[PDB]
Amino acid sequence: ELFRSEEMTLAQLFLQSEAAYCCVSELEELGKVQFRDLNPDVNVFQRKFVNEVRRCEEMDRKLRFVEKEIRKANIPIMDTGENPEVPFPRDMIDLEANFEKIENELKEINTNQEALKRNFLELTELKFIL
Amino acid sequence: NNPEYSSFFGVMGASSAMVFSAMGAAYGTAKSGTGIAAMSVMRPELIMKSIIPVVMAGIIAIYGLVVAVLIANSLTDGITLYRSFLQLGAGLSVGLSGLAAGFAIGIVGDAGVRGTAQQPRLFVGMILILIFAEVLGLYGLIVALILSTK
Amino acid sequence: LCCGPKLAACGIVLSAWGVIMLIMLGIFFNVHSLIEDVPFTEKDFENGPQNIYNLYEQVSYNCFIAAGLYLLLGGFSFCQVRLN
Amino acid sequence: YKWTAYDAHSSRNAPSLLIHFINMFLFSYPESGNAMLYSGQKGIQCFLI
Amino acid sequence: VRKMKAIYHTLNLCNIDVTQKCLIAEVWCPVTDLDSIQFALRRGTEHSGSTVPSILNRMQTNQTPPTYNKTNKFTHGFQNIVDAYGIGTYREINPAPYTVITFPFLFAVMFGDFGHGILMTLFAVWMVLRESRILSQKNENEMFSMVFSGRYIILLMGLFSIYTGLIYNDCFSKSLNIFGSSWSVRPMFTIGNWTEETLLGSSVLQLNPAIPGVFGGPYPFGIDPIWNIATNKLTFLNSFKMKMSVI
Amino acid sequence: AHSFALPVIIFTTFWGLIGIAGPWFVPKGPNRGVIITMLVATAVCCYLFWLIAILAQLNPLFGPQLKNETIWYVRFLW
Amino acid sequence: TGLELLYLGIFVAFWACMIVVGICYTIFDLGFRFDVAWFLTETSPFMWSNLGIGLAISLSVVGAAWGIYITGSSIIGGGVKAPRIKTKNLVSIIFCEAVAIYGIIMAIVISNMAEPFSATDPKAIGHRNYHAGYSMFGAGLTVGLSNLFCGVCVGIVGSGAALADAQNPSLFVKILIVEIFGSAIGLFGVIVAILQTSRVKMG
Repeated sequence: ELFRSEEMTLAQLFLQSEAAYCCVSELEELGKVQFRDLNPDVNVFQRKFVNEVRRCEEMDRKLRFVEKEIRKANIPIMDTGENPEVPFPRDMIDLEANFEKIENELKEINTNQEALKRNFLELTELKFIL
Repeated sequence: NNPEYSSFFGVMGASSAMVFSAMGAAYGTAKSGTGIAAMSVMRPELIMKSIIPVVMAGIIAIYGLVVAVLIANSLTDGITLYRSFLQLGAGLSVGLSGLAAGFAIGIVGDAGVRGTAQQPRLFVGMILILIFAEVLGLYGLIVALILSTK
Repeated sequence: LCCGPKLAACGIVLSAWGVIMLIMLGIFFNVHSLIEDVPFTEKDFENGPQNIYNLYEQVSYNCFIAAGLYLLLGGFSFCQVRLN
Repeated sequence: YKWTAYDAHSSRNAPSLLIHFINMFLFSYPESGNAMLYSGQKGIQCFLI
Repeated sequence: VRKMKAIYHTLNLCNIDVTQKCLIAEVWCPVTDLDSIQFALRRGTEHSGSTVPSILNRMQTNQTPPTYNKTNKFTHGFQNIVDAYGIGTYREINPAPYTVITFPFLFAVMFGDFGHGILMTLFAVWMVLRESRILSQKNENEMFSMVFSGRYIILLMGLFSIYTGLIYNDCFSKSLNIFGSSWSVRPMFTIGNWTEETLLGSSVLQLNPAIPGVFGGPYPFGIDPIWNIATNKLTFLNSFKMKMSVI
Repeated sequence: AHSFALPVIIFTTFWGLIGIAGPWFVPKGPNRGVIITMLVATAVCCYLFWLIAILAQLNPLFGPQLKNETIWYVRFLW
Repeated sequence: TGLELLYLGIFVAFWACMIVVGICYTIFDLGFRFDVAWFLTETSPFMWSNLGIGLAISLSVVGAAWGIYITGSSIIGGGVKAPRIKTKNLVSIIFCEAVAIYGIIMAIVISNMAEPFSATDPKAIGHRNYHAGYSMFGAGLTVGLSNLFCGVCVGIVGSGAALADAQNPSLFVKILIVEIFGSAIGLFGVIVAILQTSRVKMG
């Protein structure tokens, strides 16, 4: 008895896109299924998942932006868990926007803070000037 | 009863074993450092990996140190000449062998560093080719060792 | 002195190596008072087996002195890494 | 075999496995001048090659 | 979100049906996994409100598959050094189960040093003792990560290096005296017409003869320690190791 | 003084039993195949390595060439 | 070309002086003062033997080593776009080590024949020792140089193999035949070195 590689089947599965959404969620966390590309001649625009990926990329960048500013501030945030729950509602888009608002707010505040900082210094000079 | 000059050949063996090996290892080191400096600017994360050719060259230098010391500790005044030529052969054998090894190390490493940065899949091949050169250098050491008892 | 906790830790390991190895060396000579036969003998070695016993005792003494220095070094490095 | 067959009693001109191995491949079977490891070795040497 | 993206990426890697807004996807999986997946599929579809049966049809036709080798915390490192050379043929004999022992053994022969074999294990143990601290931390130093990942390989390599060093009886060039060194009987050496040879000995070594009628007997385990201090170890022991390597 | 027959019996039995019977006395976990491979591969490589070392030194053609100080020492050591 | 100019100037002066000295010895009707037999007999056979041994091993590894980096650079460069190369084209390097091995084996087998003479005055001493000495010198030189040039050949050929395979995977196997000839050339040198020392004795 020698150790040999495991079988990988040629099976195909067929089901609704909603069931597919859930299944992909389940199979990805399971980690035991290797998928084949069914349309080698089709680009992301052609797959029609580009809207979902774009949304993902944008919110990803925004979160990273905020995270970078957060890291600059040396915050303790342990990032301890809850990650394993992994839900993916379509409402994530709205969640994304709420987080987008934070980015905008934070950028606005820093912009304003710098502006106010500049004003403070000028008035500080005035204090001395008088 | 000892042919004069008999000790002269022996002493040269110990020296050559060290000098030629240092030349090889230095050549390989110089070549690698050039490629490393050029590569590391764009991919500094590879700086640690890029040292391997240099460590291998350093092994060549040790190869030479081993023979040079083994011969040096084997020198006497009343050398019977026969023994002296064995020591000279041992020195020259490892010297040229290490020298050639070091050149292969240097030349391959230089290309390997650039190739790996562009294509990390080449990392293993880089080590392999250098590994064969190190094995060739070892032969040079072993034959120098064999002669010491003949 | 701080010296860096990374280097204090290295000193502790070397100090432990020193004390362990040096004491072992003295013991081996003390028991086989031996194959190594490296006590720093004289060239004018006479037919006196007692000279081998005596030199072996000297090796043990010298080895334990070296260990004592490693005990001092390890002690100092210990406090450095603990305080760092 | 060499380790278990011959003692120091034959250390002088003791059979050399390197030379017998080379002579094996070359079908070189001198009648005398070199001690063999065992009687009939020449026949085996030729057979195997 | 990263997982979300991962999911959408996977979902792009499919074919979209025309008859129903359904996708068909192909996976390569062993039966063990296929049974687990069917159960997983029921779980997945149950989370979705539609509970679509989601039929997976086995394909009788076989397509050249990737090579799947199950590894664990210890054997993964050995599989990687195999994979570094190449990915084996499907249903090829996996060399890794034999590498686990074969490679440490070949090292131990190349590194047959009792003293360093211990130090080598201690290095590996240090890494293992921090296993929980190293894993749950950041490790930007790739060379440290690599040796850490190979920490169980290194430990084993040391284990065999001790074994071979012990038989060679070399611990930093130190022999291992088991009180079994009976190669020769020095008292009989002097009796054999060697009277006060230690006087001339001041300028000579003198090699101990074989079969004088008073010498003989193997060392109980490994090479007789006496060769560790001989001037001709370089023929006795070198020859043995030569023959050993060939064998 | 020692004979060769006894060392061989002691260590041959040790490694032989491990490589032959060992597999019978193994945990039943997922690593059983690895442990059995270990037991057998270890016994074979270790036995052969040792066996050569002890066998090769039988019927020696020559003894060691020792320095004078050691030669004298042995008189009163062994 | 500063170094080439130096090498040439030394080469020309070296031989030009030999010509002048040789012809002068003739012109002035010297009693065969430059006696080749004298040089060959006073020169200890021990040097000739140990020189040939060092050459046999040293030249052979130089060849291998030369070829290795010839094919190494080509493989590493091309492999950036064709990483498959390392899977098969490493055999070119195996051939290069194999050329070194040919010489290495002979270097050891020859050196195993080296013995002392306990000789002094060459007059009627070591008649056979001179033959064996010169023969060992030749055999060592024979295999050394033969492996040296083989290693260079194999490197050059292996380079083409790597460059070819990068563009067409079907070419690898056919090209292998050329490197095999290269190896055979080195084996031919081995055969002669074996014969040259087949009937020698030292001491």
